[PDB]
Amino acid sequence: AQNPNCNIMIFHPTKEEFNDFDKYIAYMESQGAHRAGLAKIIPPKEWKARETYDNISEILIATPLQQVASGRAGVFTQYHKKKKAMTVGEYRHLANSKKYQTPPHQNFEDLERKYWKNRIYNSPIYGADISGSLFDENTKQWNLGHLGTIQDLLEKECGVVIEGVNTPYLYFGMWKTTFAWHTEDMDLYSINYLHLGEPKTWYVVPPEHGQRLERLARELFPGSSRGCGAFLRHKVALISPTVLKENGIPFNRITQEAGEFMVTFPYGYHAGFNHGFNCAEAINFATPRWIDYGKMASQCSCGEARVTFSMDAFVRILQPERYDLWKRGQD
Ligand SMILES: O=C(O)CNC(=O)C(=O)O
Ligand SMILES: [Mg+2]
Ligand code: NI
Ligand SMILES: [Zn+2]
Repeated sequence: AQNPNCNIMIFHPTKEEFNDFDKYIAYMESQGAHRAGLAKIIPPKEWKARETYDNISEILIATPLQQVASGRAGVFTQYHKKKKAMTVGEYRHLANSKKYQTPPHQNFEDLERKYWKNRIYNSPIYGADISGSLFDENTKQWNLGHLGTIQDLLEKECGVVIEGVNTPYLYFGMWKTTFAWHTEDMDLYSINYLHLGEPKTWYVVPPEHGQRLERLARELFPGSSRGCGAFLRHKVALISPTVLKENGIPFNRITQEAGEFMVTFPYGYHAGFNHGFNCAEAINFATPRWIDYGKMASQCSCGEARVTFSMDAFVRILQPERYDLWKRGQD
């Protein structure tokens, strides 16, 4: 078995190897990359997502989210308070202000220490889930707005034709902005490209150990657990690496820098934070190996997680028994 310790792998495709996305994902899995839950892909040196970022300040963040924490430093929830719209130019200025800017630090490790020590005492503002793309239409390789769609994969593998579309989202982050412990909708893959700015640190649990994280989460968030049998779908819970180590949960960590892709694999729980002002783009995708994960994915039926138009069809076709009760939560 390849990569038995489930380490995060880093790949350096040639420009030749960068032409066929599906084939490269299948290559990575042949080397065991999926066992980690997360992989880094460094694009060939000849490749670019676009010519410059010089004109992005006029993108609108229509609903910036202020991420308010409750709990203790290593075990907390966050709630998202909606703020008034602002442009990317306004947001970047806010991120760079004395109140919100990255503090002085020695290196990534010192900054990670400061994050876990101090996150709960601040409420950074996150521009999340903004439909759009920053890839130039002329970028032909690994353009996240030109991937084959999940609906087309399900059609190719299973023969069923369904409604729905699949488009990318932009994320504008600042120091301490946080993504809570989650897997993707329907335990899909995700791919994330860091277009610009400061790094993003990721934590990940190997898919084969995801249930260990869920069991810990039920112990640490016991009222949330009683309210919903898949409460990590709410994307509100944080657990520090110290806490994970104290409870024996297998995990890994890695820092993504501007110009790098990350791929998350089906049922790979992940969480993380941003080091300072940045802009990432991400989208879900599928392969044939995903299908069985999609059939087994947990669902939130309490009604909090409230998810896309396209997820309907996935649940309807892959999880017909659940369909009924899931859509009671969604309506
Ligand atoms: O970048 C972020 O804030 C969150 N992204 C993801 O969870 C992802 O790409 O799967
Ligand atoms: Mg603009
Ligand atoms: Ni994700
Ligand atoms: Zn729920």
